[PDB]
Amino acid sequence: NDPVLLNLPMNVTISENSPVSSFVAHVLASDADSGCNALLTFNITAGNRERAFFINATTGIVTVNRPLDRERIPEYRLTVSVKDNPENPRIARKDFDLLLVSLADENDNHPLFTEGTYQAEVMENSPAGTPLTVLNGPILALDADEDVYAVVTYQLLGTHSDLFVIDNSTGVVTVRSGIIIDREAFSPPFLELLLLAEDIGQLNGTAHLFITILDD
Ligand SMILES: [Ca+2]
Ligand SMILES: [Ca+2]
Ligand SMILES: [Ca+2]
Ligand SMILES: [Cl-]
Repeated sequence: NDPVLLNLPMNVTISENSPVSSFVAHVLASDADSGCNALLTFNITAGNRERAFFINATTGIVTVNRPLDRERIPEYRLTVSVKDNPENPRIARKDFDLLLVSLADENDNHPLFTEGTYQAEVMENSPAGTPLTVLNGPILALDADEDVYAVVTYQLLGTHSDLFVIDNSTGVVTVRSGIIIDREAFSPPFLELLLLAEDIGQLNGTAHLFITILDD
């Protein structure tokens, strides 16, 4: 008959930060079917995108071969082959099956605001809950990580930040209650604030928020 892959098909999760030559899997085989017990050669025949993986041809150990990135290629479908090496290379008896490599998400990305500087305006005397008018799209930071490491919370900083509240989940900025804004109070009538976006690993990004206080 044939040699046999014993532990394939197999699913394994490794860190997207697994360094080059770190262990991924040990592929096991037997040639007890045909009863020959001939010497076995392993190889990866398909799915090996940019040769990100390396299989030791005598031991069947699969190692990381290039830097990995869940954000670039999150999953590999590797076809592993085992063959005997008889005098004629067409007597060659073979078996083929799948080693599926999932990359577990590492927190290697930080929240990036959609703008370096947001341009905003608030009318003086505006009541509590009045949102900023933000003229370059909504306040938004995006974190490229998968799910848990991509949840963003927002804070607002600088002198006269206390006139406003930020929803620490949506990034929406509103006038704080008990505060009414007098344009004549401010020299100049123009605030330079800092927006801060943080993931649960405390990796953050920042953006300027420039606010014109308008007349009425
Ligand atoms: Ca990555
Ligand atoms: Ca990641
Ligand atoms: Ca992150
Ligand atoms: Cl391929």
